[PDB]
Amino acid sequence: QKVTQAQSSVSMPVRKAVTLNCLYETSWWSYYIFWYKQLPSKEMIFLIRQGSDEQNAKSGRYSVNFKKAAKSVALTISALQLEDSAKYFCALGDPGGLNTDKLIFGKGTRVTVEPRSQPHTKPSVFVMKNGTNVACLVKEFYPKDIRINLVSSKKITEFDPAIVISPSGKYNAVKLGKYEDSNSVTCSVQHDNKTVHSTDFE
Amino acid sequence: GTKSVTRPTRSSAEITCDLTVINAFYIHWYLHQEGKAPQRLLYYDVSNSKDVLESGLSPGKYYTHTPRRWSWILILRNLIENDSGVYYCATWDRYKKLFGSGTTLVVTDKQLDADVSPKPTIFLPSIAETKLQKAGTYLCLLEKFFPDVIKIHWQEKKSNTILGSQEGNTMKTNDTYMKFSWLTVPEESLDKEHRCIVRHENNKNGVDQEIIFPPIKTDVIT
Ligand SMILES: *[C@@H]1O[C@H](CO)[C@@H](O[C@@H]2O[C@H](CO)[C@@H](O)[C@H](O)[C@H]2NC(C)=O)[C@H](O)[C@H]1NC(C)=O
Ligand code: NA
Ligand code: NA
Repeated sequence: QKVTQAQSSVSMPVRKAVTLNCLYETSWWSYYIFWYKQLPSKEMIFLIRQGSDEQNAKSGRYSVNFKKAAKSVALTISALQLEDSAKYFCALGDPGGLNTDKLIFGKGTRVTVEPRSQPHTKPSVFVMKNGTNVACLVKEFYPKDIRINLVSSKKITEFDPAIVISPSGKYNAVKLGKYEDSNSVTCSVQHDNKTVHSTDFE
Repeated sequence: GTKSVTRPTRSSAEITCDLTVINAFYIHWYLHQEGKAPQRLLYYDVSNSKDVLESGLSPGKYYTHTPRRWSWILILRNLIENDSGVYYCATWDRYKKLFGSGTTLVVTDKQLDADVSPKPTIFLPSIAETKLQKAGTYLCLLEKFFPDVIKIHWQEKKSNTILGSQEGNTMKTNDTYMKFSWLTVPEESLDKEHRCIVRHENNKNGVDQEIIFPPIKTDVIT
């Protein structure tokens, strides 16, 4: 028995739909297929079950396009929400339903839910400090493409910025570093053909 | 219930079952390693108090302990680096197979500092942000922690409501990790103190850390 999830990752915008493929090989006559969602916190949540002798499974925004001939159990996630971003696992029952039975899993497929297409939004830029540590905070920007620069002539260390989706559906960003000249460190951001300085707001 | 268990090679590890099961007959143990498919290693026969091992596994390596009724602990002997990964307990029906929260087992011989608990650094909102946007952002930086398994959330001092915070990804810093989380609070709540709660295996006394963010106080510029 084997289970194959060919796609490693998939990206679709909010309110739209994504289809996750899965192919299996089993000697068993009658069996069960299950779809799980794995959270970044590592929790394994059951989504939907599909039977060998059943029609096509449907449970809310989830559906299974079953083809017992080709042995294909593609999962479709309709009207995508931002919390749908997770790793999705396809599991084959051995055969399933009996209390001693194991599940044979696939390696899983990552789903990233993109924010909707929106008018371009210029961000506000702020600097926060603690000794040598300087954080640049970039609030509410659209599109995602940005260059964040902490202006220092004595850098100790710099980390990759963190870009996250904001509750309004745009982006927020934080870039941290350690600088010897921290008290005078300023921040500059290149975004949508404009340059936003933290000093602009001061 | 996402825990970590960090142990050296050649020692034993204990992995606790997180599921609340009524009338269990078989408790299944699954291993999920990064990039690999989750797979069952064994199952425990509740009625006969026996472990049923997958073909190829050595007896004695895995043992299901029952410290009390309808409570299970997976004991691993002779740990190796390749024993690391996420361990799950599972059963059929509430028929669907259901999984516990999962424990990240970290097997390492790395000679680390006695204190690998997340070390906090607090950031208070900039004067420009509170003036212009009638909101302040607090930032909590946690450094030099091991293993990477960590949870950060925010609450008000005399409240147990979880606040709407944001977070960066965990980043590796030499043999250790760092992570930061931030909270934007409106002007009206800037006069309240806030708590950044961090859950980590190696916190002092195994209790989660409570980092207090002092309230913003008014300052006259003379
Ligand atoms: C810089 O970071 C440190 C660490 O969080 C801050 O010092 C702590 O401040 C609180 C009060 O809110 C004290 O209870 C702690 O004892 C302090 N911890 C340590 C290790 O010193 C410090 O206040 C921050 N400085 C600025 C300007 O924000
Ligand atoms: Na028992
Ligand atoms: Na192994």
